[PDB]
Amino acid sequence: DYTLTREIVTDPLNVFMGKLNDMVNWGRKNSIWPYNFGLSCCYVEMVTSFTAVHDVARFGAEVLRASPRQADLMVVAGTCFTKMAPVIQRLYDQMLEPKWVISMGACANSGGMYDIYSVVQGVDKFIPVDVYIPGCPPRPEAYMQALMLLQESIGKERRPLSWVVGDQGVYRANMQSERERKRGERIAVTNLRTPDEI
Amino acid sequence: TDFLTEAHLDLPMEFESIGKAGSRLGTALAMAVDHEINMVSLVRNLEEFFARESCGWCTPCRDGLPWSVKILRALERGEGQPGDIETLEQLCRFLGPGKTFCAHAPGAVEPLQSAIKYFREEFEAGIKQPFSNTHLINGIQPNLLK
Ligand code: SF4
Ligand code: SF4
Repeated sequence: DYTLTREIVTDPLNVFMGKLNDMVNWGRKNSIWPYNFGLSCCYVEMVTSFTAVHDVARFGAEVLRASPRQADLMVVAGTCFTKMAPVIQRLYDQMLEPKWVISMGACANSGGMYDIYSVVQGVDKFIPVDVYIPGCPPRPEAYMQALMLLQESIGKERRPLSWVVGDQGVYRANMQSERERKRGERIAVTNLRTPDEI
Repeated sequence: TDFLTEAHLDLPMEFESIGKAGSRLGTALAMAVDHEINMVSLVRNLEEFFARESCGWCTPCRDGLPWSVKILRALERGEGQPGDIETLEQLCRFLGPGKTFCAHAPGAVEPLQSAIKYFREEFEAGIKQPFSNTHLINGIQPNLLK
C-alpha cells in the first residue's frame, strides 16, 4: 500500500526503470546526512550515537551539516518550545527534497511531560514526521534503530526521477506498524531477570 | 486483680492497704498459685477469658486483648519473638482506666502487668526465635533496617 502526495494508492512500479529507481533509493538510504540541531537532552544522546563507542558512521549517517541545504534528515531531538517553533519551521523549510524527519524523544513526539504554557505539544503539530522514537531520552542505539527504520522506509518509496520526465508525485509506503510486527515475540516473553542482580 | 508475691501476705485485706501494694481488694476472695504453675500459662488463661468476655464496644479492649492472647500463646509454645514483652507492656499501659469505655480492660491488664513485673524470667523464656513479619519476595531487595 502507498500514500500519494503532490491519497491512498497502489504501487506504481519497465524493468530497467524499476532497477534504476531501486538504485536511487539505495543510494539515498545509504547516504543520509543529518542536520546539526541542538534542542535539549535528546540531542546529547544523538551526538552520543555519533561518537566512537556507538559509531553511527558505520551506516554512513555521521555527516553532520550546519547548513540545511546539504542535510537530508532532520532529527528533531528536544522540546518544541513556542519561541523555537518558528525557527524549527524555517530550518525545515530551508531543506531541499528529499527531506526526512525523525522525532526523537517524548517532547518531540507529543510534548512529553511538558504539557505547559510555553511548549508546543509535539513537532507534528506543524512539521510532518516519518519516524518517531519514544524515550526520554532514547538511548543512542534506539536512534540507530530509528535510522534503520528510516532506511527501510526510504528503500520502499517512489519519488520523481527527474523534474522534466515522468510522474512528479511522491509515494510513501504504508508499512506495517512495529508494534503489530513485534507483538508475536513481545507477548511470548515469560521470565525476565530479577532487578536485584546486575 | 494484680498478682502479689509471698512477701505481700502480711498486709491487711483492706481497700487502701491492697491498693497501695499495687493491686485491688476486689471481692477479697483470694486465689493461691503454687510453684508448679507456669505464670505464662496462667496469664494466658486469664487473658483468653478476658478477651472472649469483651463486649466489643470499644477498640482497645476488643482489638488489643486478642493480640495479648496471641503473644501469650506464642510465649507458652516457645515461639516468642523480640518485642513481644514490650508489646504486652504497652498494651497494659494503653488499656488502663479512661482509655477504654469501661473498667473491664483495666481489670484484664492488671494480672498481665503484675506477672510481667514479678515473674519476668518466665516470659523471657518464651522468646526463642528472631522477629519475622515479612517473607522474602523474589526480585525485591528488602529495606534492611538496623
Ligand atoms: S524527551 Fe526527555 S530527554 Fe528528550 S528533550 Fe524531552 S525532557 Fe529531554
Ligand atoms: S472495655 Fe468494656 S466497653 Fe470496651 S469493649 Fe471491653 S467490655 Fe466493652
